[PDB]
Amino acid sequence: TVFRQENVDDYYDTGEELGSGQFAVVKKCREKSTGLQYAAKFIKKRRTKSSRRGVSREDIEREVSILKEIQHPNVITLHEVYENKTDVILILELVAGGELFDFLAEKESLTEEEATEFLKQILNGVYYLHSLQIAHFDLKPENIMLLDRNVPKPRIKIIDFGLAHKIDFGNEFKNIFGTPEFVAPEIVNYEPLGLEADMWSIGVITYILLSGASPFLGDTKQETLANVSAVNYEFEDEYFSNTSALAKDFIRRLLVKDPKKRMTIQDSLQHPWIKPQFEK
Ligand SMILES: c1ccc2cnncc2c1
Ligand SMILES: [Cl-]
Ligand SMILES: [Cl-]
Ligand SMILES: [Cl-]
Ligand SMILES: [Cl-]
Repeated sequence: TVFRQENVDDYYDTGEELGSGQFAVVKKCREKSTGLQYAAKFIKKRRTKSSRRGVSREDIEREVSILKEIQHPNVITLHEVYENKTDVILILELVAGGELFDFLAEKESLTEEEATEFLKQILNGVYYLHSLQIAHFDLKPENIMLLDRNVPKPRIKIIDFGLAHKIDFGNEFKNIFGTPEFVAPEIVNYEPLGLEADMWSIGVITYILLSGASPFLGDTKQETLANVSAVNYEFEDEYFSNTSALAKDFIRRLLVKDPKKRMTIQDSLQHPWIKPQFEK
């Protein structure tokens, strides 16, 4: 698929940088014809077929195809796509309140209601995606952004569909591997992956929201991955003494090694607590 090849600078002005990763950089921008503001994500293209630098066109097209399908309050909206010889540039909805990761870091520890207020929105977004048979595969606090961080109950959007895949056969078997602290055991073990992997990631996020601590984090990436595969975590009393037994139950039912036994997104919404990769 071909994208707009006009110079993006003829249609947008850029400003502050919003995110910077291994293969992409995001800049705030403003559309000249409307004055509306967006986030421009510049994804570096691969320059030779056999290279490891940049992102393959297949991977870029997949991300764009998924973003084009989705529209929901708890997921980012794609506005348009440009490209040139070096980059594919995604003009995405601007989410101005920053990452949930930074909100958690800057703010004192959350209450159980503050945690569930964020969590219910994440679950609604993931319910939408899974209903579409879309696995995100990179859910974590850095990939959730707040619309306005200065309200009592911030609204959020899920971002970063760089690893997302359509799961039309129940599972996929491809080169898919997220951030060590959040990946499911099936990712660590290079097994076929489905929607269940996201549910594990939600369990990790929930643990962090309630405690400020990461359940499987080791001193090295290999330790973290070994802890995940062995389901080596526990609820530390120092951090969970004020947390309800029902919150711990919710987590326990997500941090399950066998993906078939793990709660699904629909199970998570009906749960009583809610219902109303290498070192170098
Ligand atoms: C992707 C990555 C970073 C963003 C920052 N701010 N708004 C939207 C974004 C989308
Ligand atoms: Cl700007
Ligand atoms: Cl990146
Ligand atoms: Cl993104
Ligand atoms: Cl595919």
